[PDB]
Amino acid sequence: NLIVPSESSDTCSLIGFIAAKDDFSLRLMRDSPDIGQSNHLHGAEAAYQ
Amino acid sequence: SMMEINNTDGANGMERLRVDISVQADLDQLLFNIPLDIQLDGPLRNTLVGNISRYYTHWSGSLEMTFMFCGSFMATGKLILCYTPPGGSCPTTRETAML
Amino acid sequence: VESIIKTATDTVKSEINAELGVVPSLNAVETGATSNTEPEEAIQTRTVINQHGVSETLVENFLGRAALVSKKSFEYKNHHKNFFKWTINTKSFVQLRRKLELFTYLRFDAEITILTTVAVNGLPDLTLQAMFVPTGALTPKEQDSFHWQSGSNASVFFKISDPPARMTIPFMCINSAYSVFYDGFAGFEKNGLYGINPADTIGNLCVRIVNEHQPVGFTVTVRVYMKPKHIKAWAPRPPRTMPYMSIANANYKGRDTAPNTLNAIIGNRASVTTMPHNIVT
Amino acid sequence: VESIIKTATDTVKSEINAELGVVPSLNAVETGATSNTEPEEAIQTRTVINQHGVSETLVENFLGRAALVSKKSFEYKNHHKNFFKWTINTKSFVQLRRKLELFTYLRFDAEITILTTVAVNGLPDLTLQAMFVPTGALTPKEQDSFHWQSGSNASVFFKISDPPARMTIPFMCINSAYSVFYDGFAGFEKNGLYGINPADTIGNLCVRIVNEHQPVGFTVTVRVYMKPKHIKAWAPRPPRTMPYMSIANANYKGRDTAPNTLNAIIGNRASVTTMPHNIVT
Amino acid sequence: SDRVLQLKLGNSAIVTQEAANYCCAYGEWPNYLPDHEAVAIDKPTQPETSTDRFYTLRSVKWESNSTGWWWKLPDALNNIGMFGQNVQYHYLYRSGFLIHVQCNATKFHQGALLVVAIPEHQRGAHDTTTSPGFNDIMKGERGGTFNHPYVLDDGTSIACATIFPHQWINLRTNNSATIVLPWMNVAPMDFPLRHNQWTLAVIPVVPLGTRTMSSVVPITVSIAPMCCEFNGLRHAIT
Amino acid sequence: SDRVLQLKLGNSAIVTQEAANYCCAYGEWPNYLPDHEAVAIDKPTQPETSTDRFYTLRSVKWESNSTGWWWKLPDALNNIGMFGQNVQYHYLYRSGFLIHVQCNATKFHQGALLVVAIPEHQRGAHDTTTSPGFNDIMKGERGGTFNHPYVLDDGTSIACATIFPHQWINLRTNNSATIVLPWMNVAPMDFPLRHNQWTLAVIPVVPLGTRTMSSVVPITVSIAPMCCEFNGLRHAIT
Amino acid sequence: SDRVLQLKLGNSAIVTQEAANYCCAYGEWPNYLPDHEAVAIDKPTQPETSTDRFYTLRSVKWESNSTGWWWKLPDALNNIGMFGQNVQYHYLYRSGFLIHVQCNATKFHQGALLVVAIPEHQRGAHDTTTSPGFNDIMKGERGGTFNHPYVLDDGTSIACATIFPHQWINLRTNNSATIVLPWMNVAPMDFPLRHNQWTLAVIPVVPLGTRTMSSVVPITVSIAPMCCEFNGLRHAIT
Amino acid sequence: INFYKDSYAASASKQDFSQDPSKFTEPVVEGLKAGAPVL
Amino acid sequence: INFYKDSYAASASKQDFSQDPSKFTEPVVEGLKAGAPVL
Ligand SMILES: CCCCCCCCCC(=O)O
Ligand SMILES: CCCCCCCCCC(=O)O
Repeated sequence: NLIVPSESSDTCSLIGFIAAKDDFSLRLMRDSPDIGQSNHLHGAEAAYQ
Repeated sequence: SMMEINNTDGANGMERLRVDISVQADLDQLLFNIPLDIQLDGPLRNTLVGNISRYYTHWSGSLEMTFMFCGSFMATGKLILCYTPPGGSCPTTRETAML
Repeated sequence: VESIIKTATDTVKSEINAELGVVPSLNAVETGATSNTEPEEAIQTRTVINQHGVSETLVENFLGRAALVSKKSFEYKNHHKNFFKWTINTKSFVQLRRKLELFTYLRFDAEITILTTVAVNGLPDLTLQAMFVPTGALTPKEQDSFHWQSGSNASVFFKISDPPARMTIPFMCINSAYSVFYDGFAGFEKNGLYGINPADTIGNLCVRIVNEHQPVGFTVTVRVYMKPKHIKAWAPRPPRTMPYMSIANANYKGRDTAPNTLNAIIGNRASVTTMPHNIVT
Repeated sequence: VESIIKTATDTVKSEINAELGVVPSLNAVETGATSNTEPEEAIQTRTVINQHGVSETLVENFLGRAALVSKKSFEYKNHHKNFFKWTINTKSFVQLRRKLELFTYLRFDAEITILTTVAVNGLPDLTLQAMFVPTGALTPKEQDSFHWQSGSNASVFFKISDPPARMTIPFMCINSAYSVFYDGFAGFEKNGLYGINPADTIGNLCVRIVNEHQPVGFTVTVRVYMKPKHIKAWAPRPPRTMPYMSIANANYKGRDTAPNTLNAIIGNRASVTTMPHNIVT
Repeated sequence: SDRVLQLKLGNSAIVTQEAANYCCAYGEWPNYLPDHEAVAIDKPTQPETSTDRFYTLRSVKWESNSTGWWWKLPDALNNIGMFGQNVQYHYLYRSGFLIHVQCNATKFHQGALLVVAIPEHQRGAHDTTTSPGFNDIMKGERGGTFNHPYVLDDGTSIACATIFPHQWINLRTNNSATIVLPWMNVAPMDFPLRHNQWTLAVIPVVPLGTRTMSSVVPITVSIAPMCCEFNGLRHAIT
Repeated sequence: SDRVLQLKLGNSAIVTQEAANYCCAYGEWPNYLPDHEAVAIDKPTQPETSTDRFYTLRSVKWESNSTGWWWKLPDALNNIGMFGQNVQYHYLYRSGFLIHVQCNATKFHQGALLVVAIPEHQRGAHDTTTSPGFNDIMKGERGGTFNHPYVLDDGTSIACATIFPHQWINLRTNNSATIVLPWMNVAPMDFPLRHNQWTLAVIPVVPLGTRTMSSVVPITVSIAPMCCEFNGLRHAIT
Repeated sequence: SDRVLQLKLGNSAIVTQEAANYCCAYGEWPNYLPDHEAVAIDKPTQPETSTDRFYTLRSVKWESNSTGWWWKLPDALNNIGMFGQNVQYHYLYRSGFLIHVQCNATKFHQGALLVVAIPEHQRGAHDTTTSPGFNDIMKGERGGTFNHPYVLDDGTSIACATIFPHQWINLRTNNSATIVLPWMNVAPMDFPLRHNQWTLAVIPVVPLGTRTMSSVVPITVSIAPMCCEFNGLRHAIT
Repeated sequence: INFYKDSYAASASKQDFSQDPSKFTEPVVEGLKAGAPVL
Repeated sequence: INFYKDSYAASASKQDFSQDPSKFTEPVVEGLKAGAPVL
């Protein structure tokens, strides 16, 4: 159990991290689903003016 | 890099990057679980390994999760972190996860 | 520390451990170093001769792809009057932009491919001219101005019926590498543009249809692709999460609702003990 | 047991046999072994130096042919709205399917050839884009969506006037070989699809006409051919006899009347003593 | 000499005095996973005698109108003994199989059974476009029955099924069939609950017949896993 | 240096940053049964990683008036994981045990637990001539509680219990106790369901006390069988 | 051993008794510009001790709702001491930096600060297409504050910020962070008044908390330029 | 000659004349002698 | 083979397999030993 004295906060935080080890390998490149656009970005068209 | 484990309604910004644990009144309590989804959105998606891996389709290799306790020096405790290979439903009791 | 890596590392079998003073699974994140705990120290492992290759993740391959950097449609008819000018930049299309922005500095030569398509408002096999106008040089004002004589500027003439035009632009920065990000101002006064390194200024790509107009009008679309090669990259960075807003800065707003909202990058789940795609048997 | 075979085996002359305890023509099918009776032991033979080659039956040649795997027609006009998406599979056309199904496992690289044809509802020399969208990647929703910028996906741009486009897809299974047949389910729950190994999931082939629509409509047909090479094959199987019913399974019904009816694969003859194409002199 | 045979594994043994040699699928023999083909990095458990032994399934009756029987592996054994326990507690498994099919009658009976081990026997359904469901495929220890043995319930043919590892039980000649199966898969190990490497099929090509006293003539199947290895330990998916 | 420790067996590992060295019962270490001491002639199964790993039992709460707790081995694990399965399917078993008792509090708490491994701890009943019954002895994973810890519930004394392999958890000093137990019996192997080689006893000789905020202070037990061997395979006595 | 540290440069020194080793950005160390990488041909001035020393900036208060702080280099020091004078009188400068962030509390406090050195940290503005202005970027010695630390005020993420040279100050563990930064730029030297090579960011990922007496908990930054070189002498742009 | 950098891009490989029919025709543990009674 | 006179015109260079992850994973001045307490 988490056990603390009266003057220590009774709710504590954990920060979790993750990483690959050196036995890792990736294949078959594809476009990432994490970014996209439905319109011209501001200033894109102005590059032609 | 940091996993967004507290991806819940009510948690805003950086609050989503830390998991709060409290002094328990009962024993063997479940504190949290982490979906190991990389393709589907989840705590592992916005990490260095998650972001880069998503530019690919196939993967192989071991992963490592490190947790840093950020309570005060006077706080003590023991936790058990479990990885359950696939096949069944996510364990909800320590007696099962511990296997 | 540096070494040649062609395959993923092998695993060595490990035995039971019960040693005082030895705790490989404990670490100190505060040092800034990533955990050095090996699988062999966390659990009992078997021996595995790993033959998995790592070449598809070489930076040269990761960035070595022709990506769309410019797309422009204009009307070809009797009058953009049969030509256009594009101030070169690699920030208009998000797929390429996000990948380049995974690095702080980049040094590379750039293969440029130009694809042209036409539609009637049969199809004429037009001749086009793409002229590279470097910084400080004069840009054309008309489809027929003297500028197109291109006495020194490099120009490429190609037909719509030929394969896409292609040429390589060398690494041309005045520095040893391009600054993908620039925490500074482009001028000596205080009103200059922020985040734009003058050193990475390429110039303008001027494209015109060489043929005089026909009796009818056509819509011509020019697409430019860029593929970096002979790449060197430095200092990787956090990937972009918020949608891009402008080609001139890193301004952000976030999606209206998760995922990728300013308030929450990852979509919500009911609670920290809720497993989203739980297997139900 | 393994050896290099370049020609059919020779025959050696044989003499009269009358040996007690020796009966080469008798066998025991129950052991599961095929008869080992040699021609020389069944009859008196002469010597024959056989020079007949066996290379045309090499697996590499048997399967090494470009076969149609996809055919799709769509309307190119002002609005499948000028593009389509095809979830890749090798089970839609029966000639290729039956041959691949003569084996249990197959490992090979695949040469892909794309042939395009057009018809008016003269012919325009259009530019098309075929983008390979791997599993988990987003597929285009419109002829002009951002997805086509293809920053990482492999895309090939080709014209109808050029020879068919061609490229090789490597053996890309997550296993050591593709599972032509799979006696299992694709998921951890019980409602998954049967007979479909997830490991052999390639992805989607997205094809669009790059040109904006013309004033009139056209019918465009795209045919995709696949030719396996650098082939390795394991465990041959009984050939398909019943007509195929679905691309998702081996379901069967049989023809309405012989041949190849569920009740009778071979067509009937009047009786077991009736010779069908008997020579009448 | 090749008519008598004794098979011994773990605490189990079987003898036959009417065998027909025995088949080693594709001329191979079972073996443990070598380091140069391994993928899963956790140290595997190799229980040996507790799992590598003969498990006898419930018998079936050979009737005048029988169409044939089938048992899928490892499904048929996934809930039997320690092999079953290891399968339930581990995400991954690997093993070969020693199959022994038994069937005796009298010198007045006739009949012939094709005993074939089919790799990846993906079943098809009859006269419908709907794919077979979970319960049509996973029969467990009881095994299943052929609907249309003539086409092996997959639209092909039993006539050419001899291309697969097999033996025959021709009553007049022998009373048992034995087939040794090595690990057969495109991966070094697999999840045992959703994929069956082999399917044992026993089909009466020549029906059982006689004019002597009628008696129930059973067909019995005994299967011994070989060189079992398990990885990915966790709780049981019992 | 002797305050930090990591124990790793199978797919399990445990670390402590407040240990007090660790005890090896009678200076021994677990080992497999050698041929010159063997009795049962059947080839044993040695499952290794599937059974030789840490199993954590349900925790207990250390209260101001607690008398102590006990868990008998192998009974406490006879129904847990693959160790439990092997125990149920085999007449004979043999193994050592790595015990790790855990209990943390604050620098403001005081208390001392005697953590002792007692061989053949034959319990006695209080104030009656009737011997303890099956249910008084076999508590399984839940373990039991001491009625009169002062005499170890057997008419002797806890004062002299230090003659047995042990450690202490003195809150002010450490937060865990570790004891390695070798096979302890007069026979090379035994029937696991009717005899317990060891009894783990955890007794608060100095009660838990503090003047700071009250919190539930648990005591947790993790046990890893070592060098497991099983003989006499049959059906499960589940 | 790696918890105590003393840094000495010029007439300045700093000691910490609760360090966590220290970070050398990208495994490099500062150095003077070699002849084979030089561009500017005038003989440079290398003031050494007058500029390569620790400069302590004004402290900031760590509050329960703080979002984080940042200081850009060399801007933060462009008007401090002799480093500032050389910067104002010379068109070009070059140097590394030794950063030491300080923050102590009690053993009853909790909190965690990410201390990261970001190269070319180009800021973005929130919810507008207008680029950040001069005064939004050049804060000088006072430094700035994060508006949306969650995305590092640049549309990316703090979660992945660990890809940059960094350390953490976790109150329960240490009270200081130390990072050595080498010259980081695409040019051998640069104009110090319009470009910042590095940005020091200090962000409370885990908020400051306690139940003991409240006290102001400051965070202090000390920075020492290293191997300073200046070229292009003229009048001061003071 | 393959001018591409990836070997899988090469033309077909029609030179593997190795065979072992016996894995399909005689998968019996005990080799069957020519004229000797198989049983 | 590059037939152009300028080397920057050549095809891609996909042969640099050198790596040094430690500049990102272990940029600490004092090397951290395997199982020895980091602090
Ligand atoms: C199409 C011509 C491209 C020339 C090279 C441009 C490099 C831009 C690097 C960047 O700042 O992201
Ligand atoms: C057109 C792309 C083909 C990729 C390779 C597909 C292999 C399928 C093998 C099969 O299951 O029959």
